[PDB]
Amino acid sequence: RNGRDSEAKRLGVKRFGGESVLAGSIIVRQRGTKFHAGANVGCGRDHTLFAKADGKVKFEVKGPKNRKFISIEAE
Amino acid sequence: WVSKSEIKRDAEELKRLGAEIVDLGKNALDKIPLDADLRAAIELAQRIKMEGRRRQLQLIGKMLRQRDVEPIRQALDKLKNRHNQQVVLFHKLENLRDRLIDQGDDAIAEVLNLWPDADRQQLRTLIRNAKKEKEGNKPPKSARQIFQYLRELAENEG
RNA sequence: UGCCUGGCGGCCGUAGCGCGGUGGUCCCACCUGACCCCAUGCCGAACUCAGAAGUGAAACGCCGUAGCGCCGAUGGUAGUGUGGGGUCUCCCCAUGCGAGAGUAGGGAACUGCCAGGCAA
RNA sequence: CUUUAAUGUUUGAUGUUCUAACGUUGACCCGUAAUCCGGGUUGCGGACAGUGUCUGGUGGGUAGUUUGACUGGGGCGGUCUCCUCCUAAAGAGUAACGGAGGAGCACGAAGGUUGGCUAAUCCUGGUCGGACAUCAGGAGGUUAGUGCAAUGGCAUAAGCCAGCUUGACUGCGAGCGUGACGGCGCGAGCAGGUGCGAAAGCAGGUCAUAGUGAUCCGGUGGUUCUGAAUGGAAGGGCCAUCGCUCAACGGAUAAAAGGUACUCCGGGGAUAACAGGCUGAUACCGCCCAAGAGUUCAUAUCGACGGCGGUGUUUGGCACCUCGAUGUCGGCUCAUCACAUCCUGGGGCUGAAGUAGGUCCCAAGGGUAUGGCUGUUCGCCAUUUAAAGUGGUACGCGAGCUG
RNA sequence: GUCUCCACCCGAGACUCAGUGAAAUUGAACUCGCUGUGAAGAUGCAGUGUACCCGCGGCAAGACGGAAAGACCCCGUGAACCUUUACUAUAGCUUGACACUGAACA
RNA sequence: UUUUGUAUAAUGGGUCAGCGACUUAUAUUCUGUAGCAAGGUUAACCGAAUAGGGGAGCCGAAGGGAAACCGAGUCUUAACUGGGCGUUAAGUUGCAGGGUAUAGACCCGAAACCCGGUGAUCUAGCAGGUUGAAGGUUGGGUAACACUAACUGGAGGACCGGGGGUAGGCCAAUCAAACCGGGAGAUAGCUGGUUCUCCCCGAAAGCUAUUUAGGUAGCGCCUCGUGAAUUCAUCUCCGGGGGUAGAGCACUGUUUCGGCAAGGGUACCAACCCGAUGCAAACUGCGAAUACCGGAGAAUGUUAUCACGGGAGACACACGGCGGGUGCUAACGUCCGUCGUGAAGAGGGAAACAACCCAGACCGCCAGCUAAGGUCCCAAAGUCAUGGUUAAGUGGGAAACGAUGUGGGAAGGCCCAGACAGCCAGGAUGUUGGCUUAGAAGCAGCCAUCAUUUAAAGAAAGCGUAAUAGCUCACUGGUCGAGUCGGCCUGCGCGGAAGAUGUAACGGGGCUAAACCAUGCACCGAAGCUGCGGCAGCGACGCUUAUGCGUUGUUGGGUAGGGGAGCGUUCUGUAAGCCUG
Repeated sequence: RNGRDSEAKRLGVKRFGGESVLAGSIIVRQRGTKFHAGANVGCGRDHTLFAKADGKVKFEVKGPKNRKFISIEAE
Repeated sequence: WVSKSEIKRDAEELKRLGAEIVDLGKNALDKIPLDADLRAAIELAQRIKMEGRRRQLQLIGKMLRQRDVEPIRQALDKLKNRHNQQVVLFHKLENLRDRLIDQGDDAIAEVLNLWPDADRQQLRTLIRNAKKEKEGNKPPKSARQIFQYLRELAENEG
């Protein structure tokens, strides 16, 4: 009766820290909001993170709930 | 729980009904209570051909999925019943003629039983003429006369 | 330059909670009326309008309280990449990394700028 | 011109008579001493019958085809698309006839902006009302809710309330992720004009992930784009939209059901009807625990419940070689070998005073029938003896014999 | 053993194509027996034992003997067969219209 | 040859000589080479003609868009900072070769379909009956007919035991349909073959889709050519993020203990829950080791990296290890992610055995070293040493169990106020019990489990009597006396370990150490390494600049597949030349 498996949505981190990426690149493909947006980072309707400018990615813990945020530094 | 096999069978039945109504002529469509949009779609399907016709038929079936079909089924059933009655009468006439040509008095007895007013002498003469035509490779004039006589007897009985 | 107060940021549970003391000198609240600005799926309950009469009840800021939460070593241990071995559905050897909890210890937050009362 | 009609014209239908066409396998005469055929007269029906085209169904009697793929032999059962969790081994992705499930909707609002708000888990008091209907307070801070089944995250709330609106708009869109590809998703920003807002700002749909169908072709509106000598028209192309359980869902036909042990061809130990070996849930033999039974006493004899050694004699799995062939089960002769010995010999034990014995060790040197029952391997019964023991050897031997 | 109740022999019916001086067969052989393994049962592999070379007459344990590109079974968007209320069409059938096919009349 | 995997008892071949397997035509794409060059080029045809004429015609030098239309720019838009496609490289004719599509299309092996005939002297057919109208006859009727009651002949074509005609039945004894000539050498996702040599490189049985599963298109991977950057790889440092192992219950479940215990029908079942206990692939308040990639870095690796074009092959993988799904944690059952082997690599050792251990062959040499494995012989090395174990062929199979086989470890108690066991003696008497008095009196049992003499005797442990009785033992005196008993760690052993062609579960000999534990020395031991010689591909430096190298280092296992380089024979010009009775 079981066995129906859906094709993977290709979820996970696409761009990591310490690497130069261009504007419009996708950093993480996640269903929820495991990682939130920070400086020079935008979040789409489907929780898709993208970079608003060229630079290096960085991860930082902030917020009362200790949530991880992604930022871009113009390096 | 609804079985996808049952769903597919129902879809096939709906598509068969759509094809049947499309094949049905103008008088049959007028008799059947078809809404304006469904009638227009059926006319468009008839006008078009090729894969377009089948896809329009599939659209008709999809519409029938939601629209009620009981009146349409009843109309089709009554029309098919009338057509089958006519075809059965024709088959009975043909079989009776064949039996008259083949056996003879045995079929004459059945003809008389079915229609007492039938003329035994005329039937015997026609059967003998048909046998002579068969022997002499003549046209089936006697067979056609027998068919006409049987049709007249059936009409008189009805 | 210090006791303090309000706002804006970093770190954001060593930073936070329970207990006692302290403050109306600046600032903060309650409060009188709301008929007039505004507001309730009813109500000045909440927000807001002119005042500050009075006080610090409650909140709020500071100190001590380790009582709790929390962080936190060192070692050991489970585990694990590499090659091998054995009484090989398990374990051991040499090597690299290495746990969680607990443990010594810490803990009443700290820190940058602007504006105001007091003493300078 | 609706409703009227003598009068001059046209055919259509019904009914009566005639035959001049037609039929005459009706007769007579002639080529012809010619049952065929042709030429003439006549009777009988006669515009009928039939003749060629179209029009209706009947139509396997007849012709061309079809009935998909996967499966612990096969048949049979079950699946064919998308999405959430684990299988799936901490980048990503990852199959199985795996384990749980949901979807082929819906919203002109449940969408956008702006301005505000935040449940249960329980207790306390109260008419129905009590464990739980509603109200006020309290530990409480998302475990409530977040339209769907589920995943994540949602407190800055993506959750709830309220004024206004359609940005769910128009042509794009550098770049990025994904996939072989088609294609899909995100995407800063450009030009026009809109909704909210004093503004920075948001609005290119639903907090996201399923609600899906490409291509060819048809309807609708436009486009003089073209328009085959000219001007048109017709026809063709372009755009937007409406059309598929084309669910066999990357979609061979608009169109298709049974078997053939009457079969043929090419292939298959990818795959079987039988045979060795690898395997051991189950079954068989022996033993430990063995409560206790056995007058009593666990072992003269059994020995509940579990546990441990040998056998592969049936049920359990690959076929690793056998479809360029392994002819299966009965029977007749030959059987060798192991003793877990039927007795035959040497022996120990007692509930063995002796035959009798029951149990156990060694001992294969010896032998281990005849009839009813089935083609049977096997199994029961009767008569004697010391007995009528078991196995494997391709469930032996049809290259020893018998169908 | 007349005959039944059938069974067995001595001689015929009923039916029954060895024949060339051949044959199936042949990759090559100086072609032993057991144990273990081996794409799993060894004339040919590892160990071990036996055996003078080659003929003649018998036995048949083996050389997965030969006689059929399975006579078992399945596969093929292969063929053919038949069955039909499977698809597409046809012979024949019957309905009416159109010319052959008319003339007088109500 | 098919299968990942072959002599295997999966296929095939008797030998010899000859015959034979990718050619050719039409268009297209690409590589080498020759001319011309913004031109090249001819076709048919003419042509005393492989010459010449013939520019008809064909391709680019400019394209975009479906087109109109525009133009070094064009296409959707009112047009974009726009985006799609153009210029900043030069096209053509031939030749030779690598592919694609159609023609037989590398070749062979089918059934079967259609067209016109040979068809019946073999055979199926006039055998036979029946169904059965046709003719006649007899019989009622009628002047006579029709019809009907019975007999006969049997149409019909069949029913019955050469695209047709008449029991894979017959038409040449395998015909529900033969042969001949042709479509047609039909087609086949199928079987088999594909013939000379040398050198270099040299993968996979994987992903997507398939009226689709042994096949095919793209990707994945391999080869050749072009172009291009520390291009890429190992490792060090630096940046990250998992929810995997571990650990744990913050949350969701799950089994139990004791309860609060709604609810249910108060000695009785029980929800939401509390603390603990374990567990969770579908739990993570915590969280690794590995791995992922990104930035820097010395070193090495023939640029081992990337993009494009031509050509492939393959698109059935099996075993072992590692963490798993399913099967019974059983497989040489099946499916997953990764490394190795083989497939694509032989070697040496494990006796032989693809998957077990060591180890990647250029060739040659009568040289040595060495890996795994061995050093008593077969068969080469120690009958080697050091401190121990084995009395059982353990080594040379097997497990729970029982144990005076043996050497040690921690130790307990008793111990010349003479330890245990030996040698001489006692174990007397109410306790014939009330109790089931049948006699159990201790010797089967309710029962007290007491009581004087005491160096010493229990109202009772065995043997032994129907019970009595009698013989031992609990404890006790005389002599000797020094060691004695039970359990565990125990390494090595014992029975459990009995089966069938002939020993066979050490290879054998045969070993009491020639078996095992730990060390050493050296030796043997591969195609691994080195010692010498020879051939070939490769980048360079020094000449040569087309080829020789002074040379360096490096490579040379190889299926399929790809690239490069060569030899054998027939014929044509060379060649009216050369050899040759």
